[PDB]
Amino acid sequence: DMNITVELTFFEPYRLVEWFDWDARKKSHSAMRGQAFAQWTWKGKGRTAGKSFITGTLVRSAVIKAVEELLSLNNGKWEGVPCCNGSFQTDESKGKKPSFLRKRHTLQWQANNKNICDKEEACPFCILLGRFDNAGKVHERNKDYDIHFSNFDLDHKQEKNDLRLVDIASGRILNRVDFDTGKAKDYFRTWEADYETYGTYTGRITLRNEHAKKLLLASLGFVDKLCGALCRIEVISEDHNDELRKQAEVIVEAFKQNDKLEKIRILADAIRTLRLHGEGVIEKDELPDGKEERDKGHHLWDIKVQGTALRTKLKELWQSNKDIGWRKFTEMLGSNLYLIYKKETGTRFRILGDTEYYSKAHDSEGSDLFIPVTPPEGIETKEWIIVGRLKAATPFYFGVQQPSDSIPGKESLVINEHTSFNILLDKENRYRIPRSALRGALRRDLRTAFGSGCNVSLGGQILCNCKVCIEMRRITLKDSVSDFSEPPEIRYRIAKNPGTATVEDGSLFDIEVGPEGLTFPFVLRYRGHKFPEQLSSVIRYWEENDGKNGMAWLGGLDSTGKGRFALKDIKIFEWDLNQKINEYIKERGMRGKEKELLEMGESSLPDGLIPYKFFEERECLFPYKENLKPQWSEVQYTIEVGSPLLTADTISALTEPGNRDAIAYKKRVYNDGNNAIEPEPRFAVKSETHRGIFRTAVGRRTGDLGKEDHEDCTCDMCIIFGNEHESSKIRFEDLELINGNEFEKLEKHIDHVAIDRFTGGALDKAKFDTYPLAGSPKKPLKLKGRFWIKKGFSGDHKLLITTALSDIRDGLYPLGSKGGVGYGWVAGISIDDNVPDDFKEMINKTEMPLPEEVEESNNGPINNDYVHPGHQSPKQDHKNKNIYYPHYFLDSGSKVYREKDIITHEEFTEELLSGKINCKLETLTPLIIPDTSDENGLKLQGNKPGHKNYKFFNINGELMIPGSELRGMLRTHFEALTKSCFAIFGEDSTLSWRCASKTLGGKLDKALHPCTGLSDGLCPGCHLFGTTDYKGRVKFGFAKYENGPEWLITRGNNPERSLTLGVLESPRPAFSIPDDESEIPGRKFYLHHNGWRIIRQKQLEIRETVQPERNVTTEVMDKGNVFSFDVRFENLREWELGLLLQSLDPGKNIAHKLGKGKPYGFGSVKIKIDSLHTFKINSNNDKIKRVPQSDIREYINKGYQKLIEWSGNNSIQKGNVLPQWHVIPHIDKLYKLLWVPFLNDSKLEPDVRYPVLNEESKGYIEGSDYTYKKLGDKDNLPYKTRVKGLTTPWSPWNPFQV
Amino acid sequence: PTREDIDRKEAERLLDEAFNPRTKPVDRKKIINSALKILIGLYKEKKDDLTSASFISIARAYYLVSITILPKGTTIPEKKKEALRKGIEFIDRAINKFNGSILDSQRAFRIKSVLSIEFNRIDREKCDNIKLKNLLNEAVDKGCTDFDTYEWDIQIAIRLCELGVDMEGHFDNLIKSNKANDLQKAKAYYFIKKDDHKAKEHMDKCTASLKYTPCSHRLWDETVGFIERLKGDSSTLWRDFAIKTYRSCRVQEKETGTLRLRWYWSRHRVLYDMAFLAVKEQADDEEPDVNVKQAKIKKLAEISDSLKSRFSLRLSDMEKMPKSDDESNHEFKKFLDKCVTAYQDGYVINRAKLLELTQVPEGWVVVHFYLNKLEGMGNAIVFDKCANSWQYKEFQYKELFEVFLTWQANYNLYKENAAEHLVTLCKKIGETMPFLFCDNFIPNGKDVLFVPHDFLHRLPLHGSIENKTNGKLFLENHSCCYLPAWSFASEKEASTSDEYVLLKNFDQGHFETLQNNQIWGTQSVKDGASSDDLENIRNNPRLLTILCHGEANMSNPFRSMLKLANGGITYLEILNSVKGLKGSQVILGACETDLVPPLSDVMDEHYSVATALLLIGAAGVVGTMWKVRSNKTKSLIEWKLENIEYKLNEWQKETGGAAYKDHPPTFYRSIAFRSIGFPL
RNA sequence: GGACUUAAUGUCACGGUACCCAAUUUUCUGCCCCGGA
Ligand SMILES: [Zn+2]
Ligand SMILES: [Zn+2]
Ligand SMILES: [Zn+2]
Ligand SMILES: [Zn+2]
Repeated sequence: DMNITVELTFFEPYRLVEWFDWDARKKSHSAMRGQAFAQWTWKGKGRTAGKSFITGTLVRSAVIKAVEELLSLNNGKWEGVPCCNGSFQTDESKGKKPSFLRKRHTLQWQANNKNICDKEEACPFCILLGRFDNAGKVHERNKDYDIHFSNFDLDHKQEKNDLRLVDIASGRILNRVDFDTGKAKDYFRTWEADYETYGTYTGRITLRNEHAKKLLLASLGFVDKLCGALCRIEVISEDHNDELRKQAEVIVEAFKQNDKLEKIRILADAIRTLRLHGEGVIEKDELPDGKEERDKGHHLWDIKVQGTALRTKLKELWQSNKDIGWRKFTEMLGSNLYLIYKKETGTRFRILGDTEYYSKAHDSEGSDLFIPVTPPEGIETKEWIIVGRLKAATPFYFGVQQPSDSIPGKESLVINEHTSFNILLDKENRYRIPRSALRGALRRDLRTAFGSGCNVSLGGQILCNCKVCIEMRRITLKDSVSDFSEPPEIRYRIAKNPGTATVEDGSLFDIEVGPEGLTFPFVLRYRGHKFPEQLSSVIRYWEENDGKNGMAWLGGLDSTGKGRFALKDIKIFEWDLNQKINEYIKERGMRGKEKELLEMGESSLPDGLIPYKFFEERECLFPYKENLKPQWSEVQYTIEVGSPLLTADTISALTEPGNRDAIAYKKRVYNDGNNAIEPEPRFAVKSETHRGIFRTAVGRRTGDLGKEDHEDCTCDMCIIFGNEHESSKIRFEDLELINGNEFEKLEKHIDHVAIDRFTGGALDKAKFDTYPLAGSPKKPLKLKGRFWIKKGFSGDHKLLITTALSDIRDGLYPLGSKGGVGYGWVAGISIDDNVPDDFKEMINKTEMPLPEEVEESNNGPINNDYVHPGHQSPKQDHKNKNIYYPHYFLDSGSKVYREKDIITHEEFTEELLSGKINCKLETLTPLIIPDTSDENGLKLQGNKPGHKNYKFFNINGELMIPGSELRGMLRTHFEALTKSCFAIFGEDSTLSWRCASKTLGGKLDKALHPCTGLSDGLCPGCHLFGTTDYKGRVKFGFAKYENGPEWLITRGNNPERSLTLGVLESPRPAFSIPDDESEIPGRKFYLHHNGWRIIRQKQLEIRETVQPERNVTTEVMDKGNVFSFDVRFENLREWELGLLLQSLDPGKNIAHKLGKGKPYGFGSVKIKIDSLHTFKINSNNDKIKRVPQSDIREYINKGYQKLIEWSGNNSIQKGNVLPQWHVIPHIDKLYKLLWVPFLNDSKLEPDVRYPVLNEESKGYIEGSDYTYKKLGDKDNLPYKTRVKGLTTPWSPWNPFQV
Repeated sequence: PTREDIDRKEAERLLDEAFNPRTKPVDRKKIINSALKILIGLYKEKKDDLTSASFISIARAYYLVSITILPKGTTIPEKKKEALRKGIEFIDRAINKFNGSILDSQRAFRIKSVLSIEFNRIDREKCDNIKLKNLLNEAVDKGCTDFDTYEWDIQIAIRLCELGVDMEGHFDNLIKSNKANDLQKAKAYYFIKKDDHKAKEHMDKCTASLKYTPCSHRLWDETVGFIERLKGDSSTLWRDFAIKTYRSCRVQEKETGTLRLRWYWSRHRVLYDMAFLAVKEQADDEEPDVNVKQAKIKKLAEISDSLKSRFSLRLSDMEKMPKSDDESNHEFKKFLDKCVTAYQDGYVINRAKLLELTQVPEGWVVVHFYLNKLEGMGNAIVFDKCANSWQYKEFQYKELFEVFLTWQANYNLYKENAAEHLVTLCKKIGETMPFLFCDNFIPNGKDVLFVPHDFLHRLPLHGSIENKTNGKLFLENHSCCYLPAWSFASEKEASTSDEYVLLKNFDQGHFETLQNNQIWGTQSVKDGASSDDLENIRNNPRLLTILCHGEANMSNPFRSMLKLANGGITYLEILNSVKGLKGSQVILGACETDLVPPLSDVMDEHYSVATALLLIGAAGVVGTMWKVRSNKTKSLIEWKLENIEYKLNEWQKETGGAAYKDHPPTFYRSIAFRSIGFPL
């Protein structure tokens, strides 16, 4: 009669449940599901405190299981004392059934006994069972037991027996995933307890018969698991979160007062992102500020809150709290803002919710069976251990739910869904891989390796006998936690509108991912008679070595390439459980000490443990060669980009101190060696854009993108890319820059602005800048990526994928943003030499068929032959006597034609046209294209402070012309030709002479205002070039230098290729609308002349004491240079293409104006068309073809017919009419402004300049009397005559109206 | 106001269009979805100031939603219960509101009563009987008795009269109602006036009309439930209603779905059990004439064979049917769409050649097996051709199943070393069925044909041991043949050639002396045979032997396959492709334990590939019941090659088929062979 | 020491992967003359 004291310690998170009596337990479902967990009871009424009291019946069950296993491993003997089989059956009559009934199998042997066990004598097995005692099914004395187990109580070490449930446990949700579809169902939830602080329990065991102590002591040491974790048995506040919620509500109300409710989500994300920057960003005032203005800006940090700005309010909040820390403060503020916004705002309509199904504790009558199993005599049992590491090759993600819905002890309806999706961590902020996910992945791989298996059933009256379950009932794993504790990153995703190719409103959602390069421990144990070969195949499949990737997919979001791991540093050992059982029991199976086994030398191993040498190789296993290896294929390729690339990041532009408008994307990479995050980021392209491009290409190819919904759809797009009913069959990864070290300066600064249509000057507060990567035609960018394809694809889906690849290779889908002005154009693609041979064969054969170039029958210069009569005023004056005016106005309207039946982007219409145009660009006068980024590009500001000086635009040292200027120059001409609205117009401005009636926008006609909605219609200019709510159908690219004589070298003083210009200031409108009753005259155009020759010789006495710093200096290109650029179009009607071709080259004697210095005569250019290709997306996929002029002339004729039809007069008939453009009045007036009077040697050199001031100007000569005090007064020139003169072409201004 | 009214009118137009039985199930879902979207859009704004009509429409829409969800896995889904609960919760606040009208409350009580009736039908714990009775009485008190224009009040009245509430005052109006059908009138005549003549008269018409309705209809379930309720009261008319319903179902089932298909409603086992029990009870009565007793015992076997003729697969397996050229395009799609349309129709409107059992050759005896789950007893019907007589007997099977489970559990762990449980299983078979060794039941020296049932398909009935000191085996006196169902027998004349074909596909050459014999034909693929070569036999050979592995599908028997040097050949592919095996003996080495999945219950109906071979003209298949070594198979192949007309039982007798007392492994290795098929 | 807190000839919960579907992008030429009191 001796009493022993035992202790139980855990090494993993265990599970907990609430306590109910035996009768009351039947009402609940979680209580019946968790009968093998730890228990929890409340201490008080409406309380949050309690205790944990693991019972003695569970310990007795585990101990007797261990006793049975030990007796079976020795043929029913222990230390030479034989034992019988026992008893595990009770009759329904003459008694009552016990509380828990058995369902698994029972191990049996040969009894080899002479005496039947009875009350007077018994074997140790029957003594350990409570078989022949005075104690039965009803507890009476607590002294009648020959062996007794008590409850085990948690060791509250410090104090405060009032222990809260929220301080020990936490809630989590687990689900069950269908093998075939890949989608889960019928989830369930549980509780998990902290094993580092609360992991020890203490109890007592009483034995009153010394005949079974030797077996009981070994059985206590042979127990491995309890309550869902590995174990060992040894014989001895409101103020914070509430106040932050009040502050968040105040901030939200202040934002709502100004109608800015949509910025709350952006503010929440930006505040959460501050956890990676430290408190110095808010203490030292490092947040970015406005670009030019500091008040009335477009920023968000300068929005008034209760009379103060937002940055200051955040500073005071941080100074007020200062206790929880920086990370917790930022996280909680962001969470409160997000929750308030989500509740306030109240698409993807859902009718029903999700289902929570618990495995029912099945009960029946007459359904209990006893199934004994007797292992053979002489067989041996072993035990194998595997140790290694798991390395992340991609950013990973393990999903959890919102922390406000996982509080233990706590929780008409409409369905609302979250869009935040945090990641799983532990209490010390370290990344975690749970046991359940790893077990699920292992089961999924074993079923694939076997070739068959079962869908898991939860009733379970008879346990399954399939191939997978038999091996799964012998495997034990362990939990894994890393050594890294830094905050994660957030990734954004959106959805596009297939009809207008714009962002759908209200589709933003984000997620948190972990870094790539982290490592985790790995432990696996197998106990049996033979080591299986399917498990060896799985282990070799999960391992990487010398030209092999790791193929372990864990977690979620496998479609976008998240969560692929690899296994390394593998060692395998072996226990012998027949001859070395005592050493196994003494060492406790080395549980909790596997970390020391990974680094242990072979000469320090404990007795009984030896290395394993018969582990098979990769090529000797029949599985993994017909079941696992051909599961997924790999395609890898490189992309060449010869233009600036900008994939914008929207939160970094708000948190970084660089004060920049648009920057590129980059990510963080963890370095295993030296154990730190690398100190430099890596630029890349996200896998979601990579996936979306393919999806859109295939959808437009097949026509599935124009459907309404895909609820129960089975189209090609839904089969290849999946839907909400089945997972995808293709997985994408990132595209990474690989040649970024070759560039001296990887990023470039570029500026843009919008030009008004009436005044001709730049628009106020409309300038913006970007920071793209510096790509150039002779120095492109290299990006490398890959994707995976599942086996079983049909013969048509492969062709669709290859067609999408070919379409991407041909430059039909630019990467990033701003693709309509030349950003992110693809120049080529190279395929790796390890991809399947049939893929390359299809790429080569199914390549877009070779066009047959015509044998120069009509393949010369496409010349538009049309001569304009010109103006008679300068033709009759061959002695150059008259003086003209630098600009005039064009008046038409007011009748704008709008169309409500716009053309969509979601399909290739068969009767519409798509193709590409190539053209050149000659120059007729010197051209200036400044590089604004450097205000001191010539190094002349040191001697002359304040003197701005630039140089010609270039990338990496190559002269180029940006595509924005070409697009704007063409768009202005197209608007003027077809009588469209004023796209860019200064709305609110007032006039004063030497108060007026209205503003400038009020005097403009209502029909000329810019188009603002798709419901009213679109004018031809907005319908072709696009608007805010509609994407344009034309794209322009950059132009590169080809040849030409030289710069404009002139023999002066400072760099010979420069030229100091004159003054250039402030277009003023109160000269064409003099007295409060006149409408605006219209669009402004400049003339063609050679007034730049006068300034080249007036230099030097231009520099000397005339302008201190008002003027600038820049590099000037000469005349005779040639450039080349491209134009793209799609889904254009024939008259639109005809008009585009006509306005791109109006014929002979007509040219364009471009660049800086137009009123002085700089920038006269002439464009000629070189070729024209067209494709059509039909069933046979017709190839690229080169059109003749027999079609070009018809296109131009159709455009002319459309123009004369819009003319409105039926007197001018429609048919096959030779195009004479000077018949239409407004076109006749337009083509006179663009007339070049010196194209051929017919000099007729005019004289154009602005009038000088009154009498004492610098460059005024006595005589002509061409000053502003004469033609500026209503005595020699009436206002109406003035307006008529300035709204008319030549017939000059010098005498007057000659 | 007007906006709410206009939106409500549009929603009601959509709902009324969806209530039309002329619509298809595909468009009904979309229409209901649009209506629910409109109602939820209205509610999200006018949450509290909403009228009762909108709530009534929402409840009606959710009631409609609950109908379109079909079971997938033999269990009632949770989405149906969730939709019903949401509809009830939506109508509860409209009931609780203080409007004060009459028609509003009447319609709300109607919809709540029907929702609660459905919810109680599919779930009893969440909605008890007393609650339903109280709700129905309260709804009746409000005046929901317009039997002339609506059917839901008729349903309420029938449900009330099922519970025992008296309805004498409305009986004349209920009978006068035109919309009522024959089952409702029979229930009214039975439960109210305790009258039986009119009940029989209308029940006969209902059973006759059931002959043309697919089994997806709820009328079948209602009729079987009514028969069960009549039986539970110790009534008299059930013993004829069950027989009439069985006849109607047997006539209806012959619709030729891939020649063998079934829908699996939840019943169709209780109905057959009740019909079998009724026929047995009316046969046990004493009559001087023996012809009536012979006819009744014959009808017992007829019912057994009608039940065992086909198997049923679940809806989720029917949606994932692999595609083919002829049968898949037409028959599967037609059957599935017809079943779905029949299922959704009852919730909107209320309106070769089979051989004879006695055509056996002289000298044969046929034994039929039936496992009656209702009464928990087994059965065995025997027909003797030489005397033209019928007999039957009963036994208990609740311990043979436990012994079988022990044998299976030990075998799946220690294949050859579990031979000590096979002897126990055979002795238990011999003890449980003592009539196998009786001269009055089975005359000695005659051939015996076995037609087993659910879990008896896997018992080695030919290796029984008599319950005495040194009893003999069953195979030492008789010769045995097996057949999954009597309908699989067919006439056959052996106009066969004398060509022997071999097919083999193994990882290693376990058979080396074989494939070197000079008796094989000219179209053997002795190494690396593929599935395309099995379809190229056209001369109707004499003996075809295929050596390969097996692969079982645990859910769909059509996807079971043989592992050849290709993607494989499946159960459906053999039926669709192979056409040149008429009259040829087939020897298989596929160890049936790999062709069919293990069992975790009393009943299973998983057909093997031997049935597929028998359905395309093969005369017999020989294989092993469990896994043995290659030497035994090689010896069997040589012994069959030496001559082909020898009997298997002599071979099993002379090669240690009776050494279970001395060397159990020899018994284990020797009794694993059996022959499937019936020679004519 | 006892209780909150077990029942004893019978506990496969290591019997269940929080999984599935969405392109941070559409529109804009770094252009330029007449008055201040
Ligand atoms: Zn004993
Ligand atoms: Zn299984
Ligand atoms: Zn689709
Ligand atoms: Zn417009």
